[PDB]
Amino acid sequence: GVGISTGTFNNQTEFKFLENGWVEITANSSRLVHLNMPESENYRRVVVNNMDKTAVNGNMALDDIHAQIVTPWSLVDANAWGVWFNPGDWQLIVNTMSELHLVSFEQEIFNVVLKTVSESATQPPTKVYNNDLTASLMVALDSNNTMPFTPAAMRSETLGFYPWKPTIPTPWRYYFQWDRTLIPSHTGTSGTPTNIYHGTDPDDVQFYTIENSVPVHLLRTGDEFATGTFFFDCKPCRLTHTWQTNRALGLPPFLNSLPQSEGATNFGDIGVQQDKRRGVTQMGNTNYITEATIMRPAEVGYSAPYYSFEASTQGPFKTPIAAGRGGAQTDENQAADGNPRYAFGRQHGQKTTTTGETPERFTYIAHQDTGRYPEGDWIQNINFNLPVTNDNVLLPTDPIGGKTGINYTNIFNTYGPLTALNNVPPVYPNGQIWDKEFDTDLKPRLHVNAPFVCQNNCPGQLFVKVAPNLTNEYDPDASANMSRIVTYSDFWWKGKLVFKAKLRASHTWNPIQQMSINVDNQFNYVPSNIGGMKIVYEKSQLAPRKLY
Amino acid sequence: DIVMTQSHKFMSTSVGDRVSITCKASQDVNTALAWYQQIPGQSPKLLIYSASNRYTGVPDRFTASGSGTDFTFTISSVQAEDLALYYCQQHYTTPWTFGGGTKLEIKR
Amino acid sequence: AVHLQGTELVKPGASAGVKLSCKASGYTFTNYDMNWVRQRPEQGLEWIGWIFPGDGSTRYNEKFKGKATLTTDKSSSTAYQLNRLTSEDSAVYFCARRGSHGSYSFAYWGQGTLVTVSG
Repeated sequence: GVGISTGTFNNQTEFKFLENGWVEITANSSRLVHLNMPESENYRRVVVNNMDKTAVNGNMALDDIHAQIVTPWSLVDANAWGVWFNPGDWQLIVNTMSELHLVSFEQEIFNVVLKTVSESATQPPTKVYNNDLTASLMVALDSNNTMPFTPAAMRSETLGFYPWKPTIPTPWRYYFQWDRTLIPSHTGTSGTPTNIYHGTDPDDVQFYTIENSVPVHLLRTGDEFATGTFFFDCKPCRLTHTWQTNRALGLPPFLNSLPQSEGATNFGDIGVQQDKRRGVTQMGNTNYITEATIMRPAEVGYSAPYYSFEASTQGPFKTPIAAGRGGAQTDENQAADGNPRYAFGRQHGQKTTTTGETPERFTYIAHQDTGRYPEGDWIQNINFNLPVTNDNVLLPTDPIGGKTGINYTNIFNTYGPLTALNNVPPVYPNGQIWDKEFDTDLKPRLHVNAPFVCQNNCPGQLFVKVAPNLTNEYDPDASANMSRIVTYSDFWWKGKLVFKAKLRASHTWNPIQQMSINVDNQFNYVPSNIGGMKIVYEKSQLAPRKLY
Repeated sequence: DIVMTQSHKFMSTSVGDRVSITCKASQDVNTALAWYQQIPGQSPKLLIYSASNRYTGVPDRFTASGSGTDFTFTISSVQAEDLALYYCQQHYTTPWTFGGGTKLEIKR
Repeated sequence: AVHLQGTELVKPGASAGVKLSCKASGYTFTNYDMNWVRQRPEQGLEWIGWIFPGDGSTRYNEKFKGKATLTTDKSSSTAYQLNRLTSEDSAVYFCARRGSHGSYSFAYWGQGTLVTVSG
């Protein structure tokens, strides 16, 4: 009815310690979502096209020519870590549990309220907001996954991360097909490389409508749309990292010279010279058995061509990297490549009392030591002589192709059958929770953006829309735009994500690294005098585990 | 910031001759160099871009060459309307820096 | 038909700034950034910075950081430049646009707008 509430706000994370080792984490989350009517009730096909930044020869990577379909439907996305967990509750998954997997997911919409604004204006500019008890809210849940899957944490457009703050849904859109060609260049090319937007190939044309594919529920003011519980099937996510590269695997060499006075320059020594040692080498024709050339069971991590921009039917793109290296060789300005950089606004982690256009960024440096340091690689000849000459080694200093800023390790790939690598860690609060596996035949082993990948089916996307409140002067035969009563809707959303995590144990003598609060970050976790909140990023793989 | 040095501030020319205006850059620009002609009190006019290519409508007596640090600008038959201030600009990296300028003048 | 139109010759005092302008014509304004070039009669030409009218992406050089700020006015096809300090910088300020090629070699310039700062 009109004056009967249809739900309950619930925003508490509930740890149910079930049988030996395992916890049932039920993360409740509920928001107040503010939705106003779309600017147009049509499906446009807008082509985004810049020839001012990619037409200048030298920046091909500034290309964002695409074609898309802007829909009147909004998207209530909840696929980010901070929608569910406050920073005091990362804190208790992240240094108490060891692995973690994803169980179920629910979604509801309750206490729907639609209001119309109408200015009176004898001479104020003032507005009157009165309830519409018969206006409807159109809700469509794509439970069959017919729509294009557009995960909205890659654009930092999710529900907000604070429970006491109202949020907005995102004006859903999807990629239409286009063809284009961008021939690369630099600042000194002669002539003009081609920059043509061809059009749309009429075999890959796909125009989706929410009306023809989804059953839409029209929620009035007393109405509640609860979806089911979607049970996932994913692999478990490890909350522990690996410190071992391909140089700390196996049996160390027998130091038969041990340091007699403990200190900082008292090194132990292997008493055997390198050409007289025993062990398995894979180098075939050399008698040197050192720590670099001793045979390992596999290879940990891989090298990839960094800042390599491939091309395809519809423009250039960057090849993704799975890589992370924490502290030793990374300086503060350029840590690595392949470690993600997030940008976000005041709703999603920036301080809510900063007036500005620019977002807030961090670069997530993972704790897993599985990446590569390309300045320490070298390709040398098969003869393997004592100190190697210049025509028998390929350093990262010499030019490849004549370019002094391009060496061989910019095009180097050592993905092989012996490469072992780890999944991506969670990124609190901005990373995705779950992604959708590709509908190809040979699926990738990783997704760079989410730790959980739903193989068979993903949760259905929830689309909301304000039903058209028309005025009395309407006819569908005029080419001019439709005239509507200006309506907006404030409904309440509530999700419930269930995890299942395993409590960590103490294997080693020494204490491991734990996420804490201290003097230099005590003020990221409390408000500040105006109500300015923020959620700073936290690491997710704090504890170490042995790879071998 | 690449500094650009032109080899002469003034080059004595006869009408009908062959003049070689030279610009030398500090850092190795690949071709990446533009040539400008400015009669004084007027806006400069783009003659050469990428150190070899002629702009559309520029007459064919202006040729240019060079790659690396040494560049040259050539007028095959110097005429009355070719005696101006000749400028050298690099479109290699930001900031775009201009040359010192070289004034073609009459051999007295 | 592409044509740039600078403002008239200004006479400021040596305390404050005076805004320059350059109305573009004969082409779509948003496809090309407007570069500003200063020509002192002693120092040659000096590039100040560009401004794309596509949501205002500026760059400058380091000697013109707090010295001049570039804006544009969309839907009127004109650019601007404040020249905030204006101490000894009496020169001709040029309004340059790239051209058909793609390299940063300015094909269409303005007519020049002489600033004369003095006491």
